[PDB]
Amino acid sequence: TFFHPKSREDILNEEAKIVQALNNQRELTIKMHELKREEKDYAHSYSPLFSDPVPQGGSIGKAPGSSRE
Amino acid sequence: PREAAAHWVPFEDKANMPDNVPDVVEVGATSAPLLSASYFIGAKCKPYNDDFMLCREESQGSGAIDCLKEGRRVTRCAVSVIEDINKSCLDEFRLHWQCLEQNNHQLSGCRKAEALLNKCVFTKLNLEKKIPGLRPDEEPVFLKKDPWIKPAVDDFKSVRAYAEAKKNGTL
Repeated sequence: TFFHPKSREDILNEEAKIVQALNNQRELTIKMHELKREEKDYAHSYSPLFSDPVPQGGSIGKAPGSSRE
Repeated sequence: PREAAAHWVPFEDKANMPDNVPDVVEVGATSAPLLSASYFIGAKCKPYNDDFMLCREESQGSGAIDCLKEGRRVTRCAVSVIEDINKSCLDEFRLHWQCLEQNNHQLSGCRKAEALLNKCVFTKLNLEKKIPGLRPDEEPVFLKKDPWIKPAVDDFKSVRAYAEAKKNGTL
């Protein structure tokens, strides 16, 4: 009569919630490992304002015919 | 490009232009008369010059071979300007560029010949000298009455001609 253990159903449910939290942390770790080592933009990786990688060089003797696409 | 360095042998080429490229006369004027006629070339060849440079820029590398018609037009317009100078305004032109030669190609030492030449070309050919980029508030330096910077020796022939032109009201 002194034995008052938590029932089997509630034990199973609590363990299941724990395992669900653990699998959620697993999937979050995988997602974060995948969002890292994913190619980012030039604005996010180098320069958010001057977002043009194309260099405009000197200006003192700028020859027409020097630009090229 | 850079200038040559440490050894360099000139070499010419005795080949002719291809036949798909039409012929064009050259300009044939040396440093000083061309410096004297620069502004009169720019007054008349603005569209052709800027079309030449725009087709060079649009070409993006092939400007030497893509811009030949346009450069021929530029050369012809310049030759026309200098032919008009020689036909009509040769004495003042020669005053101006001989004056440039005895100086260091400084236009500040030649204003008395420059005035006569500008008057002559503005009256006969209707081409005037204008320094662009300025405001209405700024005085062009070639119209200043008493500049800070003057020649060591003002050119003799130009002084006599300026005096005679002021005595005859041509200026």
